[PDB]
Amino acid sequence: SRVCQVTGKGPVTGNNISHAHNKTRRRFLPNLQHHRFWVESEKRFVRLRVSAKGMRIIDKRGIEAVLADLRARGEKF
Amino acid sequence: MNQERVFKVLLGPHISEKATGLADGKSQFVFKVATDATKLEIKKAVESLFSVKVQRVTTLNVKGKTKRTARGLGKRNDWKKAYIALQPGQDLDF
Amino acid sequence: MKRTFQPSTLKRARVHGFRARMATKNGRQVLSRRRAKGRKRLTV
Amino acid sequence: MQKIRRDDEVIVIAGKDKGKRGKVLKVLADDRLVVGGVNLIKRHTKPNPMLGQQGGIVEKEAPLHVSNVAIFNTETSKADRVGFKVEDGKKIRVFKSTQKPVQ
Amino acid sequence: KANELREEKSGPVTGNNISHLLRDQFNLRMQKATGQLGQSHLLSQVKRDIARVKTVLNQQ
RNA sequence: GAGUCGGCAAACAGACUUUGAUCCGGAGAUCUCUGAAUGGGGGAACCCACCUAGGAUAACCUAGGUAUCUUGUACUGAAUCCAUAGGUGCAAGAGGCGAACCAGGGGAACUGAAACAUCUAAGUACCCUGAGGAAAAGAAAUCAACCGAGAUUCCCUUAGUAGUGGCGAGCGAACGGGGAUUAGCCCUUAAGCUUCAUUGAUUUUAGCGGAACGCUCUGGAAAGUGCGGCCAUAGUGGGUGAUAGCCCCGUACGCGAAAGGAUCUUUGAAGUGAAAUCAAGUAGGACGGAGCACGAGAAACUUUGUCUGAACAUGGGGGGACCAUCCUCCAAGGCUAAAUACUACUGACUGACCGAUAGUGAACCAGUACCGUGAGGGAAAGGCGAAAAGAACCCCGGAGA
RNA sequence: AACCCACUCCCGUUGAAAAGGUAGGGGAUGACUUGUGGAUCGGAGUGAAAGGCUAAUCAAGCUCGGAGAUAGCUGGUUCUC
RNA sequence: AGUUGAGAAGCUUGCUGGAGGUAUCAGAAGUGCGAAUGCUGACAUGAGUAACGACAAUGGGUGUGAAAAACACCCACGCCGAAAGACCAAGGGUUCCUGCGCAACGUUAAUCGACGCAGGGUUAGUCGGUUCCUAAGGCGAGGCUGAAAAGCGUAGUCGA
Repeated sequence: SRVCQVTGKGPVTGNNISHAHNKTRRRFLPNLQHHRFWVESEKRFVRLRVSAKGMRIIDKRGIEAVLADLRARGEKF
Repeated sequence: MNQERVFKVLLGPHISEKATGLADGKSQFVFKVATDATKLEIKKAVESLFSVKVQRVTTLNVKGKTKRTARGLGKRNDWKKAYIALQPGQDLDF
Repeated sequence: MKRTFQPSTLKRARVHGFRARMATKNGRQVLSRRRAKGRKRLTV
Repeated sequence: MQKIRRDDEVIVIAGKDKGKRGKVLKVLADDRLVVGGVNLIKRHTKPNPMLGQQGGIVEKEAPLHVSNVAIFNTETSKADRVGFKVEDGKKIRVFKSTQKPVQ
Repeated sequence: KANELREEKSGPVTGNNISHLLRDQFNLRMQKATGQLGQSHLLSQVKRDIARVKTVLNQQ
């Protein structure tokens, strides 16, 4: 679904307050892209549907450590 | 043939005016057989339990009759009906 | 002047039969409501 | 066990046949007793051509209740209650007035 | 009863016992289908004697 | 411990039982077909198979296997060299159902406002997903005012108060008290909990013994009348031919378990708790929302969809905009019993509850009959008598009614 | 002609029938009629278009819930002095 | 039925009933019905009225019978005959046949019945299905997608 494979961010619900303060029920989607992360210690790209601050966690912790606890949770790649 | 089930196959000679007069004229004997019994089981059972030789076995499924009582509709057991045709010159005895 | 019920035992079983009810989640709870009411048939 | 059974001389307390000594024939499951000679009805039975029944007014004996009879003593010639004396493995049934066994 | 079967009769001797009193169940049902069955207690007790040879065979 | 072969269903057959049946508990055996249904299909209760072992004379049979997914493991190996994907086999586990209770995900509207849109209704109904016998929460980056109190949950108050609100309708605290319950342990590895193995103990699954009344009167029948007794850790029980402490079954009160179950308790064992090492894409901030009683309001505090982004005990957070000074705490790792919520299901006792148009829809063969294609809707129907003693025989009639 | 339709009259209207019948009438090798199986559904299908049709129901089906909606309206509210 | 009280109502009694009742004074309420086009059951009135379901059509004889317009047989007479005839699929579920029956059901009566009660009756290598194959379409390992439920679908494997 629309969940980040790194952060676990899914869609959130909320309102659409107008000028006359009418509430319309909407949904907050996360900023998901697909992206191919290069892994040196496998010599292989892994393509990963990830939110855009899930890539900030790749850039901070390394893909070799984020993939360590994607498979601890037991996901695709 | 699993040396049981020869005794579980035949449930008795069926007694009617059609069964009696067709045992006299032709050599066909009408047996009620078990309701899951193939024509090969009810042929090897008659050849075993009666030491006779069977020429042909035709079969019937019979539906049970529904009898209206008070407390609503009841029903009888659907039963099975085999016609055992023998060689001419021999009859089954019990 | 034909009427609204035109019977067919094949169309009855593929719309309302037991496999059909238990194929889908909304009909799989028809069979549990109809068993919680204690009905004799539960697939008609 | 139970207070009254078949081969017992009993006496009828508080029925139509009160004070009438007899012997138990049948003990029925709904607290009832057929006692010989007492509680005697006459059944208008329509005759059978078969081997079951034949004849008109048959006069058979009807069940009482178990509370409408007492064990007859044959020691004091009165009605008496019975109770149980539990020893080594013999449950005998004993009288209550005299505390000696019902036999 | 069972203790006449159990520990006194073997595998085959109880094995040959069923097929001998399956003929008893067979011939009593051949007599019941005609009128030639007077005593009907034989039909119910041959059912419960097959069941205890099959019981002492499952516990060998 | 003397009768029995269940009920509507009384009779009858043929029988079984003191060499101990029926019946009642504990344990085992059997347990067809469907149904998660699981070898493959399918219109549920059907159809068609495969593999291995054994037995069977041109036909089969017996006992096991054969689902998928997850995790783990062994062997195997594509593009592609390496080895990843994939393939195959083994173990172990999961699925489904259940009245409510619980933690979450998604979420109305009629209605109220005497219209209606903010708001209410209401985070209700409903759908969905998990878990447990409880769950969640929980061991202070918590409150308090310079005095102090120390986890959480629950009840009572503060109080319909402060606040909040088309300042309308409405919504609604906290501080501080009174209680219920009583434990805090760890990330240099712990309490606690699961699984077994045992140590004693207590319950539960059936039972056994269980006191004491006669005469008389009326009557169809005595328990009622009249008189006289008795018992009592048993006297306002059930029903026996009318109203019984002493007739019967019980009750008070004592006893009792081959074999299981469960709780508690000894003292070992393997586990688990357990995430690694005191917490960084974290705290904080900007936009847009949601929550806190609080309609973004001077709006603190908490959560976060997007974008950003620290300090490191001569730090950091809170104390309702904010700043200083004090006070009090250590967030970004966790685990924790009891007090609390509920009752589809058992059992015992109870009722100023009902008594057949009532009370469950349902006292009776009721979720039935019937109505609908279907989801679904949904009835009516108790009483002979103490005992069938349920009317032999006779008469009219159609071997009637 | 069958078949499918349904223009007109009368009967029928408590009907034989919750839309028929009788006598006539339109198409009848086609944009035809039809069996069997299937597909699409409730602010939603489907419609040679009438708001038609979606199980004798349709300017939003049926059923069960919110729910005893709400009703400034209607009707009714039981012994005596 | 009698009697008493301002009233709601009380008291006494004959018959029926055949096992319960509750002075008084307090306590509690599902406490008082003629109306709600109330709700359930029973029952009137309309009224022994309308009708008795196509205007193919019946008439005698005989039988059986408790009794025949209606049943059986016989002699006639009419009617259908691209069906009012023979079959198949569907759908129903024993309605088929025989013996005994007539309460109820049958728009009347019934001896008759698609009705009651009991027996019987449905025989396949070739006819239909299963098995083999596919269409529309359905499901769908994995997979792609989606708050969840789930959607779509490949291999496949169902579906005349």
